[PDB]
Amino acid sequence: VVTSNFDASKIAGEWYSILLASDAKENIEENGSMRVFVEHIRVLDNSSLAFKFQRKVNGECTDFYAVCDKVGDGVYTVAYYGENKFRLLEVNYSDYVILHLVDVNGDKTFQLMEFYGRKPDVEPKLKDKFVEICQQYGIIKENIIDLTKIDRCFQLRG
Repeated sequence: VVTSNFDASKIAGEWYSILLASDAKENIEENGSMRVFVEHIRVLDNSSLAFKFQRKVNGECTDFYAVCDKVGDGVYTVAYYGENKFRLLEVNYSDYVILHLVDVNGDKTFQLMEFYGRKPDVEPKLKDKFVEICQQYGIIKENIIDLTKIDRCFQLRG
């Protein structure tokens, strides 16, 4: 695990969305804007990270792109359904990543925790590792979704 300062060439590549939590479960539910399934991360020449992910819109699996600009060591900013600012808490370039994001629209804000894996699934130990981390941020256990149990739009990948 790399808690402190990271690299980026080593976070690039293909990832799978595994767990997703939000103190506003409304955003990550079917039809939720933040119900994304990440695919690949590319580090651009300007140090920004180009994210490619799928979400199911109107019953159809969709492709989305977003460039996140570096604002801090391990921190980025993205415009998507508002202004987003997320921080990478833990990164094992080989296995997974867990990040914290906050979305803002005017005076309305909400929280989001994500767990990506180099593979489609991780061991049920990290699962709990994530639950704990959410517990301590205000994201109730009933607000944590396991994406492996639903359609993660794999056809679009590649």
